[PDB]
Amino acid sequence: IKVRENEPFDVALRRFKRSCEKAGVLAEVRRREFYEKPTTERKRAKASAVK
Amino acid sequence: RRRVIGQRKILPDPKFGSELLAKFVNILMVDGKKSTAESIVYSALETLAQRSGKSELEAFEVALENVRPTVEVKSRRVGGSTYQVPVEVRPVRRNALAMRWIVEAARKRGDKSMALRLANELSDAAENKGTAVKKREDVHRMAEANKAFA
Amino acid sequence: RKQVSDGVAHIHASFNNTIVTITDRQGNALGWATAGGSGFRGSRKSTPFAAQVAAERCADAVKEYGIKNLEVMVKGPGPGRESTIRALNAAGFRITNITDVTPIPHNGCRPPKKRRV
Amino acid sequence: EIDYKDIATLKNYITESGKIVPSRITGTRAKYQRQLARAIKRARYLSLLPYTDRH
RNA sequence: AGGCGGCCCCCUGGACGAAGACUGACGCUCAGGUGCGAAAGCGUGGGGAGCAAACAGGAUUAGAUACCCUGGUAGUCCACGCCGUAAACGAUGUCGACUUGGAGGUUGUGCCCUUGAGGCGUGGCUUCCGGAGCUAACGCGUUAAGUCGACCGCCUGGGGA
Repeated sequence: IKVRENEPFDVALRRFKRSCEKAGVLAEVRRREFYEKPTTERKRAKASAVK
Repeated sequence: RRRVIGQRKILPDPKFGSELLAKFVNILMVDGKKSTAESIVYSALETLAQRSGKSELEAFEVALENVRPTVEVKSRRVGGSTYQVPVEVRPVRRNALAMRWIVEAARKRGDKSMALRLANELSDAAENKGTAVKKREDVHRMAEANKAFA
Repeated sequence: RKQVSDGVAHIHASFNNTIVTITDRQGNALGWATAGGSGFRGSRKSTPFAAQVAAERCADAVKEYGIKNLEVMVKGPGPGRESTIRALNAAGFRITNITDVTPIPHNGCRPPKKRRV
Repeated sequence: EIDYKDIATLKNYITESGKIVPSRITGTRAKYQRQLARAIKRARYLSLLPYTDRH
């Protein structure tokens, strides 16, 4: 499980949660999904330059 | 579902430009009459100067600060049966509740002259006993038990 | 008995309650407290919050042994297994090292039933 | 060298939690990873490793 | 087929390979027969830590012979026999040959400084997608529900059964 790291204090910040793998920001899961989108959007289309 | 509505500053007092006094008359106003509050305004502070009133620089603003609300709550839910939680009130709410706590404590039993019933309460507003303090501690004994599971 | 100035702090966390016991190298307790015994019932007893009070109730029962420095050992899967370490560090102690006897995550048990976002 | 029964070789394929590492750092060219992952479990019964780090 | 699992040393059927050799249709399926068990159960005695029908209590509810909680017998285990039934499910009966593709594994064998994170051939397996084909539409897709053939059983609206 690791986390054996000796900090006498709780930190007022996010350091390891809700942003990297198993959601949010990265590896998003459920909260409504779309199935024609992967068979609709393939190549850009924008970003060069919008500006 | 978002209220948050408009913006309302209200007007200051006509004789010294006070923002607190022009709000305090809106607590003593009943039946839409402000005249009954103007019979109690300054007369309570001048009747305190018959018993204990020393210094008047802030009039009654520090009696409204020795009166200290802390035990406000809200209800939290995910369905039917709800869970109580305590709230850390803003100074604008802390002041608005302190203004009712003291005039409701002065109204607790029937007697003559509200300026004098309030001067008796303002003479107590240096040591704060019974009214506006003894109910506070009897519900504050849950103030951490109602934080346990957030 | 007689003061020792060294020992181990054992935090044992179950899905309903949390135990905080301090031991000496001869294999016995010096002080014990629990989250339930700290005056907690129901869905409060099963919190990480009731486990933070148990550290200060164990601190009140280990008083005779002259201990200021100790190491931590974490046991069980329950919700009190992390929240109380820094509370014991605030009860009149210094934590020298941290260890645990956690299995690798395959046993599952107790979906959260709470928010969660 | 080249065998799992030496602890100064063996310790390069396992973690500080007793677990086996991903193929990207075993040098098996992704073709002997299955057999090496069994040779590491065989090292527990050769008195080179404990059966789990938590005991 | 059901399923098979710590390691170590054994007992042992099948399958796969390379070069040779010896057979010369020895190839497929099969009426009725003759045979395999997951778990639970039985026949007879052992073994008994978890656990757990029943049993024994508590809670909940107006009620609760149930859910849930607290204890717990058969049983789970071993021998010699019985039970023969399951989502035994990949909802796909069984033998061969024929077939444009993409992406990922498992294991023999031939030639190469393996001067290659192996490579190009040749054998046996195995997984996710996908095009022709199939089809009531869903589903199948070179390990096909496709294509062309050989064989054995059953069905004909349901309730009642």
